[PDB]
Amino acid sequence: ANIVLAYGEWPEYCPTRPDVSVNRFYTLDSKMWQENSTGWYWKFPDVLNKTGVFGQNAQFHYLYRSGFCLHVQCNASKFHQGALLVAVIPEFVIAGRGSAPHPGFTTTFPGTTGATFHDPYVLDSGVPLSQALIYPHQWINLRTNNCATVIVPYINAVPFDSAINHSNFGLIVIPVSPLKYSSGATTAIPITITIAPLNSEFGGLRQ
Amino acid sequence: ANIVLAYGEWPEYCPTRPDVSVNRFYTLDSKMWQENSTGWYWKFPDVLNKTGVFGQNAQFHYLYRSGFCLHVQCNASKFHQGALLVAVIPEFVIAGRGSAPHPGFTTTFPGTTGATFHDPYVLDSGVPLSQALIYPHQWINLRTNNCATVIVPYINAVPFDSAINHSNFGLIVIPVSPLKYSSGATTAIPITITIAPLNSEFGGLRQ
Amino acid sequence: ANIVLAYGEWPEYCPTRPDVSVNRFYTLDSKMWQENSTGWYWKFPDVLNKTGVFGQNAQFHYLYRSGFCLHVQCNASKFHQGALLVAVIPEFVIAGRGSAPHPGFTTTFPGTTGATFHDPYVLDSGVPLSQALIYPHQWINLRTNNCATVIVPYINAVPFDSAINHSNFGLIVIPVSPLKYSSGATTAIPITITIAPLNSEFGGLRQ
Amino acid sequence: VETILEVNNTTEATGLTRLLIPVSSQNKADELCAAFMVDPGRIGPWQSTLVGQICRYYTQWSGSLKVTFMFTGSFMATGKMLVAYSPPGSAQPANR
Amino acid sequence: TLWYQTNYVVPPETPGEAYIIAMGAAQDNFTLKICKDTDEV
Amino acid sequence: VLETTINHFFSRSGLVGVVNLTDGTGYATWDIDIMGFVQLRRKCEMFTYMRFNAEFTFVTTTKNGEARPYMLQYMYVPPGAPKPTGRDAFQWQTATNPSVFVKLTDPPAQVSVPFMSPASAYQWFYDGYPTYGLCPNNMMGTFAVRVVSREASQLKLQTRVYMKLKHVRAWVPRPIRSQPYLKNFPNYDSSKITNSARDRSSIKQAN
Amino acid sequence: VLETTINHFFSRSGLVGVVNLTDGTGYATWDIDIMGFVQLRRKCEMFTYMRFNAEFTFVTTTKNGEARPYMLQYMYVPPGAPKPTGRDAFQWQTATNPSVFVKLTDPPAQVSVPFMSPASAYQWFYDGYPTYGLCPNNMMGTFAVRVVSREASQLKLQTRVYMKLKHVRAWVPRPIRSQPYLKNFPNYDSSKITNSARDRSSIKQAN
Repeated sequence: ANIVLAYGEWPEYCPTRPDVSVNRFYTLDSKMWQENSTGWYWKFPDVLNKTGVFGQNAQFHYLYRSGFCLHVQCNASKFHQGALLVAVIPEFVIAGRGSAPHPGFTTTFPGTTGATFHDPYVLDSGVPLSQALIYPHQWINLRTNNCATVIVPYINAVPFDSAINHSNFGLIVIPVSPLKYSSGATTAIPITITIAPLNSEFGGLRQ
Repeated sequence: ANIVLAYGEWPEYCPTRPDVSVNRFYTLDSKMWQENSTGWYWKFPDVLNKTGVFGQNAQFHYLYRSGFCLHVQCNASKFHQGALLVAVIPEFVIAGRGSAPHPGFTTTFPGTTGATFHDPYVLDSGVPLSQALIYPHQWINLRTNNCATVIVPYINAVPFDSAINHSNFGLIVIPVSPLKYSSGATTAIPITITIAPLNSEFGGLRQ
Repeated sequence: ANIVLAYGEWPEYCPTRPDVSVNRFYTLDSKMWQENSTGWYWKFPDVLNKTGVFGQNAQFHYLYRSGFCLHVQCNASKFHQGALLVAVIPEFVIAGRGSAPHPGFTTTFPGTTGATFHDPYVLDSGVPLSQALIYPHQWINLRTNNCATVIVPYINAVPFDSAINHSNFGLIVIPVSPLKYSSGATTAIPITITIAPLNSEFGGLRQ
Repeated sequence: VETILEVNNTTEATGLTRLLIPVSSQNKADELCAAFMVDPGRIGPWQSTLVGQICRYYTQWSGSLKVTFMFTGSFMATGKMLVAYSPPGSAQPANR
Repeated sequence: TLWYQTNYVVPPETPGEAYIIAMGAAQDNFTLKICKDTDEV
Repeated sequence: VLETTINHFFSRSGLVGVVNLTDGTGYATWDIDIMGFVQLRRKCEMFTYMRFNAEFTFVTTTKNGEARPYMLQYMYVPPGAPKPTGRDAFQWQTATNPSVFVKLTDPPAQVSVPFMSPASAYQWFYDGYPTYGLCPNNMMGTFAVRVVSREASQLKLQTRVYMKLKHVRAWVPRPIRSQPYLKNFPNYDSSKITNSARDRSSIKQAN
Repeated sequence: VLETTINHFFSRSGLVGVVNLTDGTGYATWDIDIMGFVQLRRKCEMFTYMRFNAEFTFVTTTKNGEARPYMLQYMYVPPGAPKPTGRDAFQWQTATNPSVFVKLTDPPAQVSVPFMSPASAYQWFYDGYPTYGLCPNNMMGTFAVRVVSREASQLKLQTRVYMKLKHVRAWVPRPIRSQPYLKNFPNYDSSKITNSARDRSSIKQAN
C-alpha cells in the first residue's frame, strides 16, 4: 500500500516526450543508516543527470518537465528499531552556516550519491524539522512498514525549466529516532531509493 | 524528380523504433571533385555511427535494421563538364591489391569522411566498373541534372544485424567522365550527400 | 498449499484392493538434519514393507500396484537457515564407488530408517545433483515453507510387480544449502515424512 | 525445466558448495556478488544445468532463457540484490 | 551479474553468511538445430 | 520442431560393436547391447523407459580391405535360445534362429529387430533384485557370424555393427551422466570425481 | 524460357575438389567450398545471396585405374563438429556425423546436403568484421575419406567430388569478375590489371 499522492496531483502531460526507457526505474546507491547518522538529501534533477537515457536527455535538452514516482525502502530486521521521515521539499534551498559562506556545488547539487545533513534539526535551512511534515511526507517505521511511496507531480511556476541549473525538489530522509540495535546485529542498515519519471517532456536539443 | 526505388522496395517496419530525430537528414562533408579525382565510397552504417542520435543508437544497440533515403547533389556551373555514377553496392567488400595484404580499418570502414578509390576501373574489388550499373544507380550529368535520389531498403539475409561490425551497403560516386573546365573556373567542385534513415529499429541496448 | 502432481498423473485403479487402513498415514522416524549432513534416501516399497497392514499385504502378496501421497516436513525455527531438495526418483539405482564393489542390502534397500548419501554431488549414481530437478521435486526453504507434498502415481513398465524385490521409486532429501545456526540454537533439526498409499492393489496371496 | 547452475565452479570448492553463491553481511554495497555468462553451450556454469547439456547435443539454438535465483537465508535476515542482464557484445559492468 | 544493492542485514544470534542458488531453464521460444556428438565423454 | 523430437533425437545409425572372425575359433558372437559405447549409453540412460525397433547393419571387411566373394551367415539368436558354441555346431542350422546369408562383395546386411521385451518397455535402470539391479527384461538377443563352407578357410575378418532406432518412445527423463563410466552398472570413482563445470579464476569474473 | 532460369543456370554437376588418400596418413579431408575452382567461383559470386541444396558425388579411383573391391567411408562433418585427425581416431565412429559406406567397385556415392546455414541465405561477400570480411555463416561442412579395415592396406587412392545445386534462389545480382583470382578474398593485382576488352587498332575500325 503506502501510496501517497503529493498535493493530490499527478505528474502529467502539457516538446519531445520519449517515454520508452526514460520512464524506467533508476535505483540509486543504498545509504548506510548508522547510529550516528544525521540524514541525507537528494536534489532530483541533479540525481538523474548522468543516469543513462534520462541523463543524456537532461544534459542535452534546454527545457524539461516531468513528474516522479518515488519508492524509498529501508531493509531492516525485526530486532532493529528506529524511524525515518521521508519528505519531498519543493525548492529545497540548502543554506550556509556562517555565524557569509556560500556552500558549494558538492552540497547544493550533491549528485546521485547525495549529501548528508550537517544540522538535521534546522534542516540546514534554518527551519525547524518538526514542522517539516507540512510537505508531502511518509513515515518509515522499522516495526511497521519498509516501503515509502510518494508520487510528486511537476511543481514549478513555469511549465518548463532547465534540469541542470535548477532543482525542482529535494528528497530528504532523516532518522528522527536513532537506529538502535543489540550486540552482533548489522551496525548499518541500508536505505534504497528508486525513481520512475512519469510523463517526461524535453525541449531545446542542445549539443 | 530523379526518384529511384532500389529493387522496387521500400524501407519498412518488421525492437525500439525511435523515429523522432533518428529519421532526420544528416549531411556529410562535401567531397571536392577534382580533375585527377578517382572517386569515393561510403559504408553507410559506419557513416552515421557517430552522428548524434543515430550514432548513439547504433553504437549502444546490439541489433539494427533500417532503410535509407539518399540524396547526392553535385553543385556545378554550366561551364563545367563531367559525369558521375552514383550506385549503392550491397555488401561492398573492399579488396586488397597484393600481387596477401589485408587492407585496413581506414579503408574497409572509412567513416563519415569516406575513402577514395585506388583503382576505380576495378572498383577496388576486381570487378570491372562498366558492369556496375547492375546495382541501383543514378547518373549525374553536369549538363542535365544535379540531384540523385536513391531509396534503398534493408538488404540483408537476417532481419537484424550489428551496425558497428557490418556494413549493409556501400555508396560509391565515380567520375567516369573526368571533370574539365577552362581557365579561371572553380578547379574543384563539391558533391553533397544527405541521409534520411526511414523506418529505423534498434534492439539490445548495450551500455 | 505446496501441492505437486508428479507428471500430472494421479495414483489410480486398474486383485484385492483393501483401502481401509492400508491407505492410512504412515509416519517414518524423523531425520536429524545436521550441519555436516549429506542427505538421505528411501526406497518406498521397502519403506512400508514392515509397517502394519501395508507390510503384511506387501510381504504376503506376490504382486502390488499403488500410488503414494507424500508429505515431507522440516520443523525449523526462524533463526535457522538452509535449503532442502525433495525429489522422487523413479528406479533410483544406487551405484557402487569402486575406482568392482556391489553395494549391499543395507544401501540398496535401507528400510524405514533410510540410508545416507555418501556423495550427494553425484547422487551416489554418477549423475550430477544439479540436474536432479528434472524429477518431480519440491524445494523446502526454512525461510519460506516447511511442507513439501508430492503425489506420485504408479510408474512402472508393467501393471504389477513385487513390492519386496523391486523399488518403484526413491525419495531423496538433500541439504543443498548447509544448515547454519548461531550459538545456543538446536544443532540438529528434524525432517518428518508421512506416506499415504492411495489406490492400493494386491494379488497373489502367498503364505 | 529449471535446473541448478554451478556459478561457484571456481577452484578450492568441494562438491555441494559449487552450486552456491555465497552472500555475507561483511560486504559493502555497490559490490559484485557473482557474475556468469548466459550462453549455455560454452563451458562454464551452464555445463551443470540440463539445458546447457541438451544444447551440447546440437549445434545451434535460439530463444529466450529464464534465470531464477532462490535465497536460502534466515527468515529474520533480509536485504536487497540487483540482478542485471548485460546484452551481448557489452563487457561486464564495473559498477552497480 | 549479481550486485550487493544495499547489504545483508542480520539480527543478533543469526549467521552472517547466506547462500543463493541460481537455476536456469528455457522458454517457449527455444529451438535447436543440427544435432552433434558431445565432448563430455 | 522436428530435430528435437525423440524419434529424431535417436534415429541415426552408429557403431555399436566390433566383431573379429579368424577362421583358423572360426566364428564370433556379439550380444546385443546399447551400453557398449559411451556416446550412445549416455543418450539412452537419459530416460527410464524406452520402446523402439532396432535396425542392424553389418559392414564386414577383410584385414587388408579387399573382398573376395566369400559367403557369410549372420544368425540372430533371441533371448532364451542357446548361442552357437562352434563353427560347425548344431545351433547354426536351427530354423528358429533367423539367419542372413550375404557375400563379402554384396552390400551390407540389414535387418530389423522389433520391440520384443516381455514387458511393455525397456529399462536400463532397474531398482531391485531379480550395484546389481540388472534386468533380464532387456536382452534383445544375440548376433553370430561365421563363413559357411564345407572346409575351414584361412580368411581373417572384422565385422562392424551399426544400429539405428525408430518408432522410439521414451518416458520419465532423468539426468545425463557426468562421471566417467566404469558396462552394465553405473559404478563411478569415489575419489576421482569430475566436477560438471570447469574451474575459473573467481566467481566475480564472467569469462 | 527454361535454359535462362537460375535453377537451370546453376544445375550441372562439376568437379569441386580433388582428394588423395595414401593408406601407408591413411585418410584425407576436404572442407566443402564453392570457390575452390575458378569456373564455379565466377558464377556464384555474380550474386549476393544464394540458397540451395548441394548434391555431392564421389568418383574415386586407384592410381592405375583398376578397382579392387575395397570398402570406403565418406563421412560428412557439419560445421562445429570436430574433424577426424587420424585413420583410427574416434571421430570416425561418431554417430552424429552422417557416413556413407561404398565399395570401390560400387557406383559412385551420392548424397544431398540441404540448405543449413544459420542465416536465411548464403553470402560470399560479407562486408564487415565477424580483405577479411569472411563469414562463418557459410561453411557447409566437411567430407572425410578413409578405407575401413582392421589393418592398414597399401592402396593409393584419388577422389573426385562433383557438386550439383538445386532448388537454388538468388538475390541482388552483382558484376561478374574480370581480374584473375588470387581463395576466399577478392584480392587482385594492382599492377597487372587485365582490361575487360581486347585492344584493337583504332576506335574508328569496327573489326
